[PDB]
This record gives sequence, C-alpha cells and structure tokens, in this order.
Amino acid sequence: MAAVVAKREGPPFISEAAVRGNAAVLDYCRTSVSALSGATAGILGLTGLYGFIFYLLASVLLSLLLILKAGRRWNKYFKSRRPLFTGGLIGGLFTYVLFWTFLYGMVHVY
Amino acid sequence: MAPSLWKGLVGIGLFALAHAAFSAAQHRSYMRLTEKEDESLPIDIVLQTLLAFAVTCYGIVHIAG
Amino acid sequence: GEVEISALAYVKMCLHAARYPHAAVNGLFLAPCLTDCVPLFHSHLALSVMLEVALNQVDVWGAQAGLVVAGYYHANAAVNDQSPGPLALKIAGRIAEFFPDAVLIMLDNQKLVPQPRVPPVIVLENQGLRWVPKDKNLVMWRDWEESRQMVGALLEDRAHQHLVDFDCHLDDIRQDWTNQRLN
Amino acid sequence: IGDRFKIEGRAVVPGVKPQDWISAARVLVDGEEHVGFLKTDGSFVVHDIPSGSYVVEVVSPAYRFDPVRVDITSKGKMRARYMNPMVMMMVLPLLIFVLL
Amino acid sequence: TWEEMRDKMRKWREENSRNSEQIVEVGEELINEYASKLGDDIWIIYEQVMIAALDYGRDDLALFCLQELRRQFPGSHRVKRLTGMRFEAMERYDDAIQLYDRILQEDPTNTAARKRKIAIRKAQGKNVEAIRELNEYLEQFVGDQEAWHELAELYINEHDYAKAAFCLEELMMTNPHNHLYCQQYAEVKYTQGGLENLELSRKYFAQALKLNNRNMRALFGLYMSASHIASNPKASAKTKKDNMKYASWAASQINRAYQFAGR
Amino acid sequence: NIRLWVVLPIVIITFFVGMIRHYVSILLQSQEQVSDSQVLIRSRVLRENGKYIPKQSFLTRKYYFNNPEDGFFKKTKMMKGNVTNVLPMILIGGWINMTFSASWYFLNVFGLRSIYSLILGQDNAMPADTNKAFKTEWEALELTDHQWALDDVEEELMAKDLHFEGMFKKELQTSIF
Repeated sequence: MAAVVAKREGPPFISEAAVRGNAAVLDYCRTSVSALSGATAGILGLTGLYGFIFYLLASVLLSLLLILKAGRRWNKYFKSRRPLFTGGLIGGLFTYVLFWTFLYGMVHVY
Repeated sequence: MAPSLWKGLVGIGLFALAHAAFSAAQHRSYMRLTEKEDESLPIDIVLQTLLAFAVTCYGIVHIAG
Repeated sequence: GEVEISALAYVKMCLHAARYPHAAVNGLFLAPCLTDCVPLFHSHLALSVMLEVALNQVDVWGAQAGLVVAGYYHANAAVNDQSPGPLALKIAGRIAEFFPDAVLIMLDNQKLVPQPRVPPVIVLENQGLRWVPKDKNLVMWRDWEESRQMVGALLEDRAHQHLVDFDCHLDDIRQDWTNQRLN
Repeated sequence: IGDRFKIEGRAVVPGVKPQDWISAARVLVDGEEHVGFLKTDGSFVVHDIPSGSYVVEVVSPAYRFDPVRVDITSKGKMRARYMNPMVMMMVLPLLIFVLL
Repeated sequence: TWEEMRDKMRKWREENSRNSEQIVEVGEELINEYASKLGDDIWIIYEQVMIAALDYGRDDLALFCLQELRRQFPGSHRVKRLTGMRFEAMERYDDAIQLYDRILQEDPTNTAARKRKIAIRKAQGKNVEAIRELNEYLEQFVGDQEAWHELAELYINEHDYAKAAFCLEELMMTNPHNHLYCQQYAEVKYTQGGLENLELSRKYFAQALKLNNRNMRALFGLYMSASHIASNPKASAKTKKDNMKYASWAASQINRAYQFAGR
Repeated sequence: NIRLWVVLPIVIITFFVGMIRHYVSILLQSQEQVSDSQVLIRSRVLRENGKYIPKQSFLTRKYYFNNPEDGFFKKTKMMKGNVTNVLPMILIGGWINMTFSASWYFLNVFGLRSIYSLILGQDNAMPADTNKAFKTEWEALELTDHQWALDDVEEELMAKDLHFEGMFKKELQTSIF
C-alpha cells in the first residue's frame, strides 16, 4: 500500500528474532540429543562410567550435524562459528541421564 | 531430510525401541528365567541399537526445520 | 494539430491506474509525431530526482527515437477527474517549451469502488496554456467501440501491467524503460 | 503347707467366661507346674507350692486375662501384690517462593 | 486440500497485497471448491480472496458467506467491519456512517472504520477537510505512522513538504533499517532540494545506496542529491569538485551499469 | 512384576502436568491510557534510535523535546491465582502418597523442562513516567545531539567508501543480476 511497490527483494540485516529462532532450534536439537542419549543408555542399560562417554560422543555427533547444516555459511548465515558448537548442554546432560533413567527399564538404576 | 520421511523415521526409531524392548525381554528371560545368564548383547540387538541411534540422528536432522 | 496516436499506451495507463488499486499514476505523452505515449510512474510520481531522470530518459529515449517532446498523458484520481493540479500545471507549463500547441486530456475515474469499462477519452485544448475544454466533438473516443473492447480485454487480461517504464526500470532497477514490445 | 501350699485368697477373675472360662484354661507359675481353677466356675485354685513367693497368671486367647504376684509366708500368711501431604506442602511453599 | 495452493494463498494474503481481482478470483473459486478439504482455516481463510470482492463485488456469494460468518462470528465488531465494507460497496455512505459511528459508540478500536470514514469524507476528492481530520486522528492514532506516511503523502501532494520530510525521517527512524524508505525520504528532500536538504538527503540516500547495493534509483538519487540540491551554480568548487569526483565515481559505476546492461 | 502397573503413573503425571499447562492457559484466558503509553514507548524508542536520526532531524526533534518533557511531565503529572496454581502440587502429592522408590517425586521434579519444551514443541507457558520523561528527555537530547552529529558524520565517512565502492556496487548489482 504505502510504498506498495516497495517489494523488498531482500530483508534487512540478521535479526535477533531469527537468531533466537535458530537458537531454540539448537535447543530442541539438544532435546533430541538427550533423547538419543537415554536411548543409547537403554541400548546398553549401563549406568557404567562409559555412559557420560557415549554422551560426549553424542554431543560430538550433535556438533557434527550442525556441520551437516554447513552451506559454507559457518559464520555467514549462522552468525558465530565456535560458541554455537559450544552448546552448553550441561543441564540437559542431567536430562539426558534422566533420559538414561527411564532406560533403566531393564534392571538398571536402583 | 524429508519432513514426512522425518516423522516416519522418528516412528521407525520408536519401533526399533520396541523391538529392543521385546529383545531385552527375551534377554533377561534367558538370563534369569531360563537361568542362562550368558545373555550378552545380541549382535542383532547391538546392530539394531546403532541403527536406531542413526535413525534418531537423521530424524533430528530433518527435524531441524 | 490533428493527430491519432496509439492510446493503447494511455489505455494501459488507465488500466493500471485502476489496477494500482483504482490508484492515480504518472503518465506522459510525446513523439516526433504523436504515435504513442508513456505512463510515467505509479503515484504522485516524478521527484526532483525522478522528474529529473524523467527529462533525462526523455532526451535519451526520444533521442533513441528522434522524437519531439510534447508533455504528459497522466492520470488523476477523482471519479471524473479532468482538471489539473499544480503538479500537472507546472508539467504543462514546462512542456509548453517542449512543443508548440499544448492540449490536455481527460477521463473519469469512478472505479474507486467500481471496476469500469466506459470509454472516457476527453480533450481540453490548452489554448494559451490554459486547458480550455475544446468542442466536445474534439473530446471524442475514436473507435470507442473497439476502444472499450480492448479496454475490457486488457482488464480481464490484467495486461494493465504488461507494459514497463523507466519508473518500472526505477521501481525495479533491471526492469525495462518501456516494455517496448507489443505489451 | 507353705512348703507346698494352696492357691487362693483375695482372688479375682477378669474374663472368666460363664460356663466357658476353663475352656482353654491357663493359670500357673511356669514353674510351679500345676493348673489352678475351680471348674464349678473355674475359680483359680491350686495347691502344693513352696513358700517364699511366686508370681502367677491366668491366660487363654480370651481378651481379658492377666498376672498377679503372690508372696507366700512360711506362716502361711496369704500375701500378694500387683503427613505425606504435609512434607509435600512444606516443599511446595518454598518452591512457590523460589519461582516468585 | 491442495495444500500447495493453501500455503500459496496463506502467503499471498500474508504478503498483504491488493492485486486480488483475478488471482483472488481463482482463490475464492478454489475456496468454494475445496473448503471441505480445507477445514478450520476457512474460518477466516477464504476471507482473503473474499475481501477481493470487497473491492471487486461478486457480492452475492460475498454477502452470503459473509452472513455465514456474521452468524459464525457470534456478533462482534469485526463482522461489523465487514459490514462497513459492504455499506461502502452499497455506497451507503451515510448508512455506513450510521453503522460505523454506531460501532464506535460501541467499540473504539478499529479506526480502520474511521480510516474508511475519512476516506469517504474525501473519497471523491475532499482531501482538505478529511485531511485535517486525519491529522487530529493520527493525533488520536499511536502506531503505524505508515498511516501517517500516506497522510503526509497527501500533505506533500498539497506541498506540505516540511512536516512531510519530517515524518519521512521519523518513519525511517521507526524503521531503523528503512532502506527503501531511506530512498523515499531521500526523494522527499529531493522534491525539496537545497543545502541542508542536500546534506540530510544525500546522507540517507547514499547510506542506503550502499546499504542497497542494487538500488540504482538511489544511485542517481544520492548522485543528483549532491549534484544539484545545494550544488546550485553558486556551488563551492572545493566541495563541488569533491562531490564531482564522487559524481565521476557514480559515472564509473554507471559506465559499468551500461556494461551490465549490455550483459 | 508389578513394575509397570505403578510405573505408568509416571506418564500419567506427565500428561497431567501437560493438561495443567494447556488447560490452565485456557483458564487464565477463560484506551486513553493505552494511547499515552504508546506515546511513551515511542519517546523511549526515539531516545534509543537517536544515533540513527540525523542531526538536522535530531535538532528538530530536540526542539520538540525541549518544548515537551516539561510538557510531557505536565501532561502526566490477590494471591488467588498463585495459591490456585500451588495447591495442585499438594493435591497431586496426597494423590501419589496414596499411590505410594521416591522416583515419583523424583521424575516429578525432573521432567518439567524437557517435557514441557517438547510438549508444546515450545514453551507451553503515571506521575513517575512524566518526571522520568522530562529528566531523561533533556539529558537524552543532549546525548543525542551528539549522536546527531554522529549521524550526520556517518554521511561524510560513508562518502569516501561509497565513492570508491561505486564500481564495487556495480559489481554487486551485476552479481545480483
């Protein structure tokens, strides 16, 4: 209407909205992570110390999937590069083990 | 991955979970019920576990959105 | 002077004027000998900048045509808008040097709510630079039958935008300055 | 005879089950191995126990029966003698304050 | 549903356009066709293509589904808004006044009603009165000075240039990234032209020209900004020649433009 | 043995909290001041933008501010729902108590974040302004007449980059062609 013919063939600079968007994307990602974490737990049932090890490996695969969404845009379409991969999953780790908790279904966790 | 395929493979992950559930049933059965405690991780079961992990991987991948 | 130009240009001008939702636009008219015209732009639509580049495009495209500068065949707003505005006033005033025999054109625009097809071609000769309405015989729509026919056609055909402009070239950098093809 | 003496005196009977007391009768010292009653009613009466003393008792699966000590005299002198929600709620108010 | 078309219209509508005659015609057609395959969405969905008749006026089915809603709408001001729209279609100017002003006496929110109110007061071209109205109303309004934008559009159409470029600025501020709107206010001061004009105008103009590396409008825009606004022949050849080298820089990108035009 | 027959109560409580969230959301769901507040927001935003605003524009706005701020200050011269949301904890507590490891309360405290997140797939959950306006506005107008000088300065700094960068702009347009 007003500036009807504006027709922006492109939006403005990267916006904190979409930043938070991709961020929560990573959040639900870590969610799925903790999910697969309890999953592998059940797959082994072990509360064994190797548990947190497989959890590490999981988060590894997580950053690897982040890489799989590469598009060469490491910083470009995804503002930062390193801290993104540094996804601070500590509390969800708790969750993940909590996930592992139900993995106890066989015999495991008491 | 494809989003319809995403929901499908997520369901496939849950299905592998249930397969493993029946498998662990049989395993603990052999162990205690059958009193044959040699019920180590069935190679089939371990392979299914790894496959389900990978299914979850590609699932979340497509689940990026 | 007697001249029969392809008002298909002004036809599409008014077509967009409606299409630009019933919206008034900028429109020109000139040639070495009057054959076509040019809807200038979209609404209140030639800036010091844009009007300047208009004159630029004029010198060039008419140099690209060996043309002769005449003036504006533009589009007002009111349901039967025929009088000019200080904008169109200065338009005709400056164009008085462009050509010898200043005239003016008129048409109704009741399509604010409506979607019309009436042949509105009217002439008001700018005698002494004042748009004195010429004898209503001169205010005529030649082949008003075929005129309104092609009008309703382009309406349904939506070809109101089938033409481009330097303002389209403006409203879109890469766009054509006329869409010089049959559309 | 003190050296072996009867079992009676200022007796009493809490639960003596009219026509039913001696049914499953228990009364003695463990000990002074003998039963004491009087079937005509069951009224505890025994004999033949040494002097000094002993506590005795009467019992059966009936819901009123008891012990009593008896002091026996060489003189034969009859002697004797006798919330989950609460924990949860405490937890809840603190959590509400923390969320606030 | 032809969910392809479903999302397509969700967008088209969402695109907030008005080229709705034939497009929205096909749309409302498909709506009438497969509202079954549509479901809950139609609750307002077809409305989009529907509101085209608002302009267009295939008012039979329009008013028909409209009353379908007016019932489904369990009697709220929004159906009343559609009602003001139809009274417009019905040309029921004073009756639209009745309806709208009444809703006002009931609900004060949708000045879109009052929008149409001033737009009718001046629809035939009574711009001045309804314009002062729109002034006091934007004074009553608080938000999308996009409204105030078009207001000032009318204003500087009456050559109210001062407050016009003022609001142009204010808007672009509210639109911190007002790239094309930078181009706009630029052109506003162009229409003004002048020394302090030149300064602020070419400033925003090139700021976006850079910012919109595709705005060839803005190219010639900031260009003529410097080249004319203060640059009237009394131009100081120190700064004039400086900006003239920059004009040669423009002209270099412009030979390149002619080249990419050959491309 | 009885494992699952008590276990499933976990998921029971899970979807139960889900209902709590969504339902209770519906339940909580179950003008002059506004315009003034909008104006106040605009004024704050205006201060926030300042830097973007050009100095000539800033100065004009500053004149508008000086006339107001003073003018603006002159113009603008129970626990029910909390206890409601809380008591359900106690109700479920007594319930599970009757429904009696402690994994009940454990998973209870546990699941919330993850579940609720995935559950919705989302979170599933006058005078003082006047004085502040005068004070802040007058300080802010000085701060942003400096920002205003910076806004205008942007033009001059931009100028050289734009000048040389015009060929690069032609390149950028051709690339976006």
